[PDB]
Amino acid sequence: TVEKSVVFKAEGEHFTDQKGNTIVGSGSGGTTKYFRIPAMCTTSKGTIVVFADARHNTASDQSFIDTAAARSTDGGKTWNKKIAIYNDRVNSKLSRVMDPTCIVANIQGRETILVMVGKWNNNDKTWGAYRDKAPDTDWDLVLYKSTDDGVTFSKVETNIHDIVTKNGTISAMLGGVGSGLQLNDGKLVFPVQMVRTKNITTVLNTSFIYSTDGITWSLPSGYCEGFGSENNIIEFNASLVNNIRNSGLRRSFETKDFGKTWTEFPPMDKKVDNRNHGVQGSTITIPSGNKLVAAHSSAQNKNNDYTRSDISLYAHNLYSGEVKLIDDFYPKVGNASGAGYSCLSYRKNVDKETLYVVYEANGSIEFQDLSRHLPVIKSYN
Ligand SMILES: CC(=O)N[C@H]1[C@H]([C@H](O)[C@H](O)CO)O[C@H](P(=O)(O)O)C[C@@H]1O
Ligand SMILES: [K+]
Repeated sequence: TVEKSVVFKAEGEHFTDQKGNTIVGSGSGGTTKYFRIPAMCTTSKGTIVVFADARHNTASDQSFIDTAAARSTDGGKTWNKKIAIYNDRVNSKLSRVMDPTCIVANIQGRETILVMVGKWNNNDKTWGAYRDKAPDTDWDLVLYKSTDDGVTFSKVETNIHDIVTKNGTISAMLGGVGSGLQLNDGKLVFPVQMVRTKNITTVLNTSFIYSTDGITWSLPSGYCEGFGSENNIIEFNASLVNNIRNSGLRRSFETKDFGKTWTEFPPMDKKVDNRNHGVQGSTITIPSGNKLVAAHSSAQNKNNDYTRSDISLYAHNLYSGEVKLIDDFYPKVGNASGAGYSCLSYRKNVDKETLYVVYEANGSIEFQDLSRHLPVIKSYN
């Protein structure tokens, strides 16, 4: 496919609202100022769908944001863009939908793309600051789906708000960021992050929600330690294993009882160092013969700060516990205003295998085809 391309250009995109009016951002010429938090999902048709926060006015988290979607049917050479999910537009300074997590799955025979984003309107502080209510009244977690290969998206009426309210100890919940997965048994699984109510000692926890149809969701009874909460889950034999953001070394836990109890997973626990503050990272599995190998992307953060330099691809040997840097695909110092995030996507359509990444590059979202690295990754078992 193309080796590298720009999916969304900082200060170079113009979006229209649901009425057809142009959204005037703070970028030059009234363009969208900054893009963050990329999520990518590839379909059985080879279609690449990329989601990202379109932070129209500033890179700040508490700002005016819509979820943009870019679709490529030519291997990432050209992109068709639009807004997939619009914020409520209650507050022109703060209304937002943010931090996408997507899943491409076959739900009862229908290939579907799901995108889940957190939604806020009047909260002006970071989401972790709201722990008085269960749940926070300004918050919501919305799910949209596409059943036509990423062309149109529509809201799914879900029971997610209900399960959170019923739990009673969760102030807000968000996807783990990047991509979720469909288990071997067909269940849809979104890794999640959660801010607990003020009474709970642990402020953050990680877990997941699962569903068979994408409409009715469930939360398991247990909780995994929170750390930097952003996380991805992979299926390994009869276990679900997560890979969590943490200031310093990443953490990885395993559940053998479907979310009831979690224990450290040695093969990936404390293997990659993201240094100061930590960063979101993407972790997926790639089959090789009858075995599995985990591919992972996150920043080396050579400056030990918010610049999160050197977004790299790592291979994790799930059997021996060995880790190897495969490719430092973005060996640059990022913009401290918001940098370092990424999302990997592997797919084998018939006999064609592709490994793609999407990542933050100074306010823009870039795409790279990393398929040439597959033989090396696949040998790590
Ligand atoms: C919902 C939300 O706030 N998401 C933001 C999170 C969040 O604030 C932290 O994880 C603390 O919870 O921070 C990151 P970053 O600043 O590390 O790049 C950007 C995300 O868009
Ligand atoms: K933040």
